[PDB]
Amino acid sequence: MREVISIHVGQGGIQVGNACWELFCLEHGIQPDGQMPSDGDDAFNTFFSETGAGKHVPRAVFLDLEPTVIDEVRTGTYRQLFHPEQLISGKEDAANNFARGHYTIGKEIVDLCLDRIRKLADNCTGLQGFLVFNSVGGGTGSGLGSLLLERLSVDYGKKSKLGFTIYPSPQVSTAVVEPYNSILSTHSLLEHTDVAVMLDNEAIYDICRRNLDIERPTYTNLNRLIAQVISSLTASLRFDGALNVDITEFQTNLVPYPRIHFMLSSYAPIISAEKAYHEQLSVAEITNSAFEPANMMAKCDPRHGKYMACSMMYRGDVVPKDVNASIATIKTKRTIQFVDWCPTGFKVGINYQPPTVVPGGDLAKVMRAVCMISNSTAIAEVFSRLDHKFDLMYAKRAFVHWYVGEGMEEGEFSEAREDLAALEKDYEEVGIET
Amino acid sequence: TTLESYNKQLQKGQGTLIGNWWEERELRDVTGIGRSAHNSVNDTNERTMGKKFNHIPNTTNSEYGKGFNKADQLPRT
Amino acid sequence: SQFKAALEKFGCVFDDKEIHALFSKFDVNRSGKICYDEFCGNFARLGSGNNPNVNPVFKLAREVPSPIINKLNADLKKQGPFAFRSLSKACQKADTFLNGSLSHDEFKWVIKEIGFSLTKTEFDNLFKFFDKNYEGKVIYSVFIDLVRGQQSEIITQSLSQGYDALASNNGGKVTVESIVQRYNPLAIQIIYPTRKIAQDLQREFVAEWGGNLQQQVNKNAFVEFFSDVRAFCDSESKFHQYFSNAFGL
Amino acid sequence: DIRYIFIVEWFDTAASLIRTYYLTYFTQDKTIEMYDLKNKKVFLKRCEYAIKDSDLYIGSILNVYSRQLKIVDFADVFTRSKFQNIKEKTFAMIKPDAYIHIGKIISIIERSGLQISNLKMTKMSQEDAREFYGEHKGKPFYDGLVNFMSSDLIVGMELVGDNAIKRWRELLGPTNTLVAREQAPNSIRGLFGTDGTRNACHGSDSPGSAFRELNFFFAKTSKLKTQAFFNQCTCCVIKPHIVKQNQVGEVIDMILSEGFEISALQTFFLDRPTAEEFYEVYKGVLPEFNAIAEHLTSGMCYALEVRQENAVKSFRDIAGPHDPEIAKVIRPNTIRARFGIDRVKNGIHCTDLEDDGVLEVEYFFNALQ
Amino acid sequence: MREIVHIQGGQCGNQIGAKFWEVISDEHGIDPTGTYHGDSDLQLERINVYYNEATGGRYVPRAILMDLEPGTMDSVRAGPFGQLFRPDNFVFGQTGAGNNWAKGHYTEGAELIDSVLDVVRKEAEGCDCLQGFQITHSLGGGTGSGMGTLLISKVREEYPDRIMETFSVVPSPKVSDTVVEPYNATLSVHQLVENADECMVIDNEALYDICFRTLKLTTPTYGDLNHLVSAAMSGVTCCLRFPGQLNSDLRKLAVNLIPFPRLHFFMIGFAPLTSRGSQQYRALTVPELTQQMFDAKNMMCAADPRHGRYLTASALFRGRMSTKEVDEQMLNVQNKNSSYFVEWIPNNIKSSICDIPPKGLKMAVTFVGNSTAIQEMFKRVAEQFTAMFRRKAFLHWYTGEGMDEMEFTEAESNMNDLVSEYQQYQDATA
Amino acid sequence: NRGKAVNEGNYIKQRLAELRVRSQRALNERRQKLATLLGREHEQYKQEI
Ligand SMILES: Nc1nc2c(ncn2[C@@H]2O[C@H](COP(=O)(O)OP(=O)(O)OP(=O)(O)O)[C@@H](O)[C@H]2O)c(=O)[nH]1
Ligand SMILES: Nc1nc2c(ncn2[C@@H]2O[C@H](COP(=O)(O)OP(=O)(O)O)[C@@H](O)[C@H]2O)c(=O)[nH]1
Ligand SMILES: [Mg+2]
Repeated sequence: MREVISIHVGQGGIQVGNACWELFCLEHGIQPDGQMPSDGDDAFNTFFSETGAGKHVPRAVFLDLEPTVIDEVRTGTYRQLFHPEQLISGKEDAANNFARGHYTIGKEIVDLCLDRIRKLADNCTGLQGFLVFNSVGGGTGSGLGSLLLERLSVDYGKKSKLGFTIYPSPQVSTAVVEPYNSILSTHSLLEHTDVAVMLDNEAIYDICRRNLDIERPTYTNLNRLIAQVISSLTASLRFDGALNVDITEFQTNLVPYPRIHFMLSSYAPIISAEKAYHEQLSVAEITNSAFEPANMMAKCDPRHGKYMACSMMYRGDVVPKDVNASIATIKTKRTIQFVDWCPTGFKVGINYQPPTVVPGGDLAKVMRAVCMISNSTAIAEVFSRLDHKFDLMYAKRAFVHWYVGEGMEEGEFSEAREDLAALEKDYEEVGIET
Repeated sequence: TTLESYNKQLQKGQGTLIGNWWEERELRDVTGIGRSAHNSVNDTNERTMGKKFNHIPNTTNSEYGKGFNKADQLPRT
Repeated sequence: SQFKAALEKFGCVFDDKEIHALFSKFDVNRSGKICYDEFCGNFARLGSGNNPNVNPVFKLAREVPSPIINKLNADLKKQGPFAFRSLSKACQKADTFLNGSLSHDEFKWVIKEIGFSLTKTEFDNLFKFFDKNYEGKVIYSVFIDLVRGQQSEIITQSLSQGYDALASNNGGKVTVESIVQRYNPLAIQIIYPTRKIAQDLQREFVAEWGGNLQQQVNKNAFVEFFSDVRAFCDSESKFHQYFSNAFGL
Repeated sequence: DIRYIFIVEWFDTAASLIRTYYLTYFTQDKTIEMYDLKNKKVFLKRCEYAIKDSDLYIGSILNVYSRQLKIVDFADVFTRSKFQNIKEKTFAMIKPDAYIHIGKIISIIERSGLQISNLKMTKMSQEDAREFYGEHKGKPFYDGLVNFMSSDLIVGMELVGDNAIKRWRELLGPTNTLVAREQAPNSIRGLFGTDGTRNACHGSDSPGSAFRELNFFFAKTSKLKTQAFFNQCTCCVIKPHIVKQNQVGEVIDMILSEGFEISALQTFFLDRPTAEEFYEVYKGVLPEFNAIAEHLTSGMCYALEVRQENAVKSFRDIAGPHDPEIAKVIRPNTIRARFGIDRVKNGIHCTDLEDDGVLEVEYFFNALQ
Repeated sequence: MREIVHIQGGQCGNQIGAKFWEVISDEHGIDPTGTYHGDSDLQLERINVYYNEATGGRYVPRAILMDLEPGTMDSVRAGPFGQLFRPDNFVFGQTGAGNNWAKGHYTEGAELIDSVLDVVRKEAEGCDCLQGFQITHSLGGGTGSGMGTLLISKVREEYPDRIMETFSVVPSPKVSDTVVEPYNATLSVHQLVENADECMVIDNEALYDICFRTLKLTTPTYGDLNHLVSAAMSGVTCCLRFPGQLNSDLRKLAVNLIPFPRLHFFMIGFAPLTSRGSQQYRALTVPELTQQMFDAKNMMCAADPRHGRYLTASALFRGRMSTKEVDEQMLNVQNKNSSYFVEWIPNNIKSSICDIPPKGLKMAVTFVGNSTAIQEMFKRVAEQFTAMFRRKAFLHWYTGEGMDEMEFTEAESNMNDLVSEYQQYQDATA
Repeated sequence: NRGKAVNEGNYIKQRLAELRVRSQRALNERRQKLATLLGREHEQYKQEI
C-alpha cells in the first residue's frame, strides 16, 4: 500500500541505481528474470509491482543524455528486469556544463520524464515520497536534477523528497570547473529538496581502506556500501519491527528549520569476512563505532561543531534496553556536545530483519547493524571551502564564456554566491547558545 | 651519432658488439630484418608497441548481477 | 523454447508444428541446439538482394579462428621435430578412457602441459569454433589435424609404401623392433642441422617411441607418426628425401 | 626432492563461505604444507601428519587438525601427470553361483591392489537382462545365459586403478573354468568355477564395453531397483576406517558364515547432517554422539541388511560389546573384538533395540535412494 | 551516434591519416577487404562512429582525401589498407602548390575547394548526428597550410556549434626542411586561431628524440612517427567508442581545458613507450604510467614544459585500474610539483577511464595539456619571420598573386599579441 | 478480504507444533528403553569381568 519513487540521473545516479537494485532484488529473492521461485507476505510492494502473472517490475526511472550507460544496462545481466521504455536516454552529453542540461538540451526530455512519472504514480496508490540520486559536480546530472526538482515541486507539491547527493571531496576530485556546477545545484536544491544527504567519495575510500583492508577498490565497492545504507534506511517500511519509522518521520523529527535540511550519514559495522568472527559485535561497541568521526560518511570533523538531531535505525535482534543504555553512555561521554535547545535529540528505529549479504561482496554476514543519520552545524566547512574555491577561480572570469554562450545570463553566479553566504550566516547564527 | 657504420648486414648470431648491437639482436630474433628493411617489409607495430598479450576484458559495469556462493546449496537440515 | 520466444518478440506467432518445421530446417545436425549466428547470417544474405556485380560477403558457417592456431603451429615448430608427436602422445595420455573426445578442463590441461599459456580470450575463440553446439566435449583428432595442416597425397602414398616395404621383410608382421634396427639416424641433419651425436640419436628415438620393443603398431598409427614428423618440416622434398634415407629406399 | 601440490576446498560453518588452499605434500619425508590462494598468507607450515600415499586422488576426502578437506583437482602439470595414470575404470560382476563366496572374492580383489570405488547388489530382471549381453543374441550361449542371469541376486562393483582393464582380467584367469584348474589353479575362476556357463565372476574386456556397462549399472538413470525386503531384518554399517584399513572382505564372510542371509549392501557417501540424523537415538547417551557422528561421515561406508529367524538379538549376540576393548577380554570370538579398535571406531554398528530395525533399514534403503 | 567525419589534406595529412585508419581498423578487427572478423561483440556497438555500412555488410570510412597533386594519393591507394577508402572521397588537383601559401589559399585552392566542400557537405548531412570534425595537416607546407585552413574557415561558417580539432605538424628550426617556413607558418596560425576549437601541435624533432631515446631504435622511419601520432590521436576519442566508468567527450575536454577562448593550443603525450628488449623487465602500474606521462622529455613538442606553468591537463586512462589510485596519483603529482601549476585555479587535472585498452596492451595513457610553455614556438617563429621579412626576401612570389604585405604585418602583430597575453598568465597572480 | 490467508497460516503453524510434540515424545520413549537396556548390559559385563 505504501510506495516510494526512485529517480536516478547522471552516471553516478545510474551506477548507484544498479547496486541498490541488485541489493533490493536479492533481499526479496527475485531472480534476474523477475520471477519469484518463493517456496507469502507483500513486502515487495514498496519497490516492485506485480505484472498480474509472474514477474515484478521496479518502481524506478533512469535518466541520462549519453546513451553509453543506458545501453550497457539494457545489455547487462538485468536486461529483462527493467521496463524497456522507462530507461530514458538522450542524444548528446551536456559535457560538464550546467547551462547545457538546464537551458538547451535538458528541456526536450523533461516532458517524457514527467509523462513517465505520471504513468507510474497513477499506478501507485499510497505514494510516500521521492528518493533521488544524482551527481552534483557534472553538467547533465546537475541541470536535469535541478529541472526535475523544479517541475515536481510544483506538479506534486507537498510529497516529500530525499536526495542522496555526491559533493566534491576536499582534494580527491576529478573535474576542474565542477565547483561552479556544485554551487548552482546547491542553490537549486536548497528550496526544493526536503532532505539532502552527503555522499562524498574520498571519505568512503578511507572507510573501505581502513575496515575492509582493501587496497584495490573501485566505484563498485562504494556503490555497494551506499546501497547498503539506503536499504537499511528503507527497511522499516517493508519489514516488521518493534519501533517502525516511515519516511515522514524524518523531517518532522530531524529538521529544526526549513532551510537547514543538509545531513550526513554513517553505517556500522564495516568489517571483512576474516576479522568478524574473532570480534564481539556487541550493540554497545557498534553504536560507539557509529559515532567515530573517522567512520563518518563525509569528510567533516563533527568535533568542530555541535549536534542538532540524530536518527539511528538498528536491524537485527537488538534489545530496546540495550539501545537505551548505549544511548545513555553516548550522552555521557563529553567529546560529543549537543545544542542547548535540543534536550532530546535521538530518534530510534528497530527492525527485526538482519542485514542481507551479497555473494562476492566485501562485507561479512552480520547479525546486527546500525545506520545513523545526523544533522549538525559541522556542515559549514564544506560549503566554506566550495565558496573559497569558487571565489578564487571566479576572480578572473575563468570559463565564464562556456556558460554564457549557452543562454544563461551572467548574473546568476552572484545570486548563488549571496544565497550560499546567507546559508553560512544561518548555520553560524543557529550555533550561538542562549 | 655514428650508428650503422661498423656493423653491416648480418642475420642471426651475437653480432659485432658495437653501437646498439644488443638492442638490434632481440629485434632481429623476434622478427626478420633487425634494422630498416631495404626499400621483406617491416611492420611498424612490433617495432613500436612491443610484445602483444591479446586479451579483451569485460566492462565490469556488467559484473554487478553475477556473483556465486557455492556454500548456499548445501542441504543443511 | 527460446527460439519461439524470440519469434514472439518480433510478433510472428505460429503453431508448434510450424515452429518445429522451421527449427528443424536449420537444425540439420539434429542435435537440437540452433546457432543464431548462422540464423542471422542466412537472413542477412537473403535480405541483401541479388547482384551479379557485387557479392554479399557475410558468413553462413563459423570460420576457422586463424591467428590463434597459426601462432600455435609457429611456436610449436620451435621445440623440435617431435613436438608434434608430443601433442598426440599427450592427447592419448589425457584421454585415459579412450572415447575420442576430451572435457573442457582436460583440453586446458593438455594445452598447458604442452606448455602454451593461452589466455582466456585466445582460448575461447578456438574453443567455440571447435565445439559447434556447446556439447561439452571436443574431438582432438580434428583439432590436431587442423593444427598440423594438410598432408600431401603423394606423401601419404609414399608413407604407405614404406609401411608395406617394412612389413615385407618381416612377412607382413609389424614391430617397433624392425624400425629401431633399420634406419638412418644421420638423416635427421637434412630435415634440420643438429649437433647431437649419432650414439645418442638412437636413445632419443627409442625414448620418443615406447620402452617396450614388442608393442603392436598399426599402419594408420605409423603413417600418423611420420605425419607428425613431417609437419615440423616445411618442405615435402626435404621430408621425402629424409624418409628415403631413413628406410634406405 | 619432488613435490605434489593440489587444490582443496574446505566448507566452514561459522563462516558460510568455503575457502581454498593448496596442501603441498613433501614425499621425501612425508610432510604437509598448507597455503591459501587468496590474501597470500601461509596457513599451516611444515608439520608432518602421516598421510598414506594411496588415499590421494581426485574426489578424496581427508581430515586434518579437526577440519575435513575435500580434494577437487591438481594444481600443476608435474603433479597431474604422475597421478593421471591411475584412473582406469572397470566393471566387475559377481554372478549368483558364488553368493556364498562374496567375502573371499572381495578380499582377493582388494589384495590385488585395486580400489573398490562403488558397489551395489540387485536382482537383474528378465527384460533388462535380455537387453544386457545384446551383442551375443544369435549364438546359442544367449538363451542359456539369460535364463541363468535372472536366477538370483547379483553383485555389481566398479574397480578403479592402474592398468585395471587387463589387470583385473589376468587376476580373474581364463574364461573357461575347466581349463583354469590345469593352467592357473591360483585364480578366482580356478578356486570358485564349476563349468562353462556357471563361471564365478565376470569382467570387462574393452574400455567402450566397460563404460557401457558402467552407465548401465551405476549411472543415475538405471532400471535396476534395489531388490530388498523390509521385514524381519536388521541393519548394520561398515564404518569408514574399516574400509580404509581394508578388512571389509574379512568382515563380510564372517557374518555370512554364521548362517545369516545378506539381503542388500550398497556404498554410500553421506554428510554430517545425515550422519547426526541417522544417530538420532544416541544424541543424549554416552557413546559421544558428536564424535561418532563426525567420524561416520569421514569416508565411504557400506550399509548391509541381514536376515535371520530372530534377527535383532541373535545378530547382537555375534556383534558383542559395543566397545572392542570390552570385547577382547571376554567375547574373544565376536566380530567387534576381532576388528574394532576403540570406542569411537568400533567397527560394525548394528541396531540395539527389538522393534526399530525396520525403520532404520528403511531409512537407508528407501529414504536415501 | 555522435559520429565524427575525417578530413585530411596535403602529404603529411594523407600519410598520418593512412596510418591512423590502419590503426583503427586493426583495433576494431576489420580486414583490408572491409569484412569484420573480430572476436567480441563490443567491437560492433559503436562501429558506426567511424565507419559506414554499405550494401552487403562491408564498412567504409567517412574520410575525405584532399591535395593539389595525385602522386601521394596514387601511393596511398596502392599501399596497404588503401582499398577501404571510397574512390569518390578523393579530390585532387593537377598543378600543385609549390609550398606557396597564396597558391594554396587563393587561386587554385579556391577554384578547387567547391568539390571538396560538396563532398564534405553530403557526407556530414548523411549521418544521423555529427559530433564534430578532426583535421590532420601541416602548417609548414603549401597545399595543406593554405587549402586546409580555408576549408576550416568555410566549414566553421556553416557549422558554428560543432567542435573542431586540428593536429598540426608545426615546424621546428632544428629539423629545417624549407626556407619559406615563417611565412606560411604565421599565416596558417593566423587563420587557425579564430576557427579551430582545439589545436594539437606536433614536432618532428620531438618525435625523433622520443624514438631515439625511449624506444631506442637505431634507424627510424616516418612509419614509426605516424604510428605514435595515430596512437595518441586514437586514444583521444576512446570514451565515445567504448564503455567506461567516467565517459568524457570532446566537449567535456574543451570545457575542462579551455579557460579563455583564444587559449586552445595544446601539447600531447602518450604512455607507455618501452624498448623491445626491456618490454618484459618493467611492471605495469598506475604510478609507473603517471611517472612516464608527466615526464617533460616524453612530450611530443619541442617546448620544455618546465619553463612554464600548466594551466590545465587531462588524462584518458585505458584498461583496468582503480579510481582511488588514479585520483591519488593526480593529487600527488599536483602537490609535489606545485611550482609547475598555476595557483589561482585549483584542481586543474582531469582523469577519465575507459574499460577497453588498445589491442595487445593492458593499460594506456593519453595526456593532453594546456601550458604556457608553448609560447616559445611562436616566439622563435616570429623571430625568424621578422628577421627574414625586414629584407623582403622571397616576398614577390606572394605579392604577385594577390598578396599584400599589410596582412603579413597583421599576422606578425597577431602572433605577438597571442604571445603577450598567453605568457601574461604565467606571471599573473591572485 | 486478506484475512483468510492469515487465519489459515496461523492454523497450520499451531497444528505443526501440536503434532511435533507427539513426534518428540514418540522419539523420547525409545530413549529410555535403550538407556535401560545398555545400562543392564554394562553391569552384567562388569560382574562377569
Ligand atoms: N562514488 C561514485 N561517484 C561517481 C560514480 N560515477 C560518477 N561519480 C561522480 O560523478 C561526478 C561527475 O559527474 P559524472 O558522473 O561525470 O556525470 P554527471 O554529473 O551527470 O555530468 P556529465 O559528466 O556531464 O554526464 C564525479 O565527480 C564522481 O564523483 C560512481 O560510480 N561512484
Ligand atoms: N612526422 C612526419 N612529418 C612529415 C611526414 N611527411 C612530411 N613531413 C614533414 O612535412 C614537411 C613538408 O610538408 P609538405 O609535404 O611539403 O606540406 P604540403 O606541401 O602542404 O603537403 C617536412 O618538414 C617534413 O618534415 C610524415 O610522414 N611524418
Ligand atoms: Mg555523462
